[PDB]
Amino acid sequence: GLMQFTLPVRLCKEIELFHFDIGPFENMWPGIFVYMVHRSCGTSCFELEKLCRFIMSVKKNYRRVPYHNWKHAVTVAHCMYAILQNNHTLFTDLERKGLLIACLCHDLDHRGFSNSYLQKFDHPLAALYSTSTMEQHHFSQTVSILQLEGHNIFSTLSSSEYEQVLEIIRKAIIATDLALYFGNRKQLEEMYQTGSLNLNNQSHRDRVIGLMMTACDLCSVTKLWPVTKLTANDIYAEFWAEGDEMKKLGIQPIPMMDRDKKDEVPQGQLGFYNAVAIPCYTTLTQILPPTEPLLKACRDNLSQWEKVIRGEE
Ligand SMILES: O=c1ccn(-c2cccc(OC(F)(F)F)c2)nc1-c1ccnn1-c1cc(F)ccc1F
Ligand SMILES: [Mg+2]
Ligand SMILES: [Zn+2]
Repeated sequence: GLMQFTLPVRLCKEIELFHFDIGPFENMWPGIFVYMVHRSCGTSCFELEKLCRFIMSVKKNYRRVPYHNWKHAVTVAHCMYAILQNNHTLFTDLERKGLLIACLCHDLDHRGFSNSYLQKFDHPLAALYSTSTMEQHHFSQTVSILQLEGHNIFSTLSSSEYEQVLEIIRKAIIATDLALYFGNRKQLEEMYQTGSLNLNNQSHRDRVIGLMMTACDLCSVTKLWPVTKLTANDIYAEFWAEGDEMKKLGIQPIPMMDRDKKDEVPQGQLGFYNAVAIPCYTTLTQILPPTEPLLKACRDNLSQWEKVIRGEE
C-alpha cells in the first residue's frame, strides 16, 4: 500500500500533458502505466502483484509489428489518462478502472492487418467475427488474460460491478473500430447541437466513451511534429505490408496501402486530418472542454503536412 511509484522529474511533469511521448525505454513503460493507474484510479483499485502480472501477460500478447505494438497500447493508455485527469469529476470509479485497462488491451494480438484484409484473405477470425473482426478478438484476448491464474485484477469487485466493468471494456474496445467512429460522432454532434446530450443517459455515456477511445487511439496526430512525423513512418510500414499482401491475393490495394504511391502520402494525411482526426477532437472538445489541447496539437500537425506538400518541408 505505501509504495508510491515515482518518475524522474521531467517525466513526472510531462506525463500530465496530452502530447507526452513515453520514450524509447521499453522497460519503463509498465511503471509509467502503474503510475497512471495509481494517480487516475487510486493505489487501492488494484492489488499491485496482480496488476504487474496482468500488464506483463498483456505485453507478451502484443506482437513485434511496426505500429500496432506494446508501445501503441501504452501511448493510447496515456492519452486516456490525460483526459480522465483533465475531467476529474465526470467519470465514475469503475469507468476510470475499466478505460485505462481497455486502452492497454484494445489492440491485443494485432497482426498488423485491417479487418478488410482478414475478410479478403478469408481468415478464420473473419468467420468467427463478421463485423469489427480484430476488435472482437482483442476483447476475447483481454478476457482470456483476466482468466489466467493470479491475473484477475477485478477480483475485489462484486458480481454487479464486475459485469459493469467488463461491459465498459467491451464497448470501449469495440468502439476503436474506425468503421464505427463516423456514425457515432455524427450522432454525438447532432445530440450536442440539439441539446439532447445527457451524461445520465447510459446510452449517451457509451457514445461519449466511444469517441474518447477514437481520440486516444488516433493520438499520434496530437503529438509534437517530430513524433507525429516519425510515427507516420511506422503507420505506413504496416499499410504498405498489407498493400503487398493484397497484391499477392491478386487485388490492387487502395493508394494509402500501395508503396508505389509513396509520393501521395502528404495529401493522404490531409484527407485523414480533414475527414477523421479534426472532426474527432472538435466534437470531443465540445463535449469535454478541457481536451482542447488535442484539437490544437492536431490543427498544428495539419498545418505541418500542408507545409510538406508546399515544398516548405
Ligand atoms: O495516418 C493515417 C492515415 C490513414 N488512416 C486510416 C486508417 C483506417 C482507415 C482509413 O480510412 C478512412 F479514412 F476512411 F478511415 C484511414 N489512419 C491513420 C492514422 C493516424 C493515426 N492513427 N491512424 C491509424 C488508425 C487505425 F485505426 C489504423 C491504423 C492507423 F495508422
Ligand atoms: Mg485496433
Ligand atoms: Zn489502436
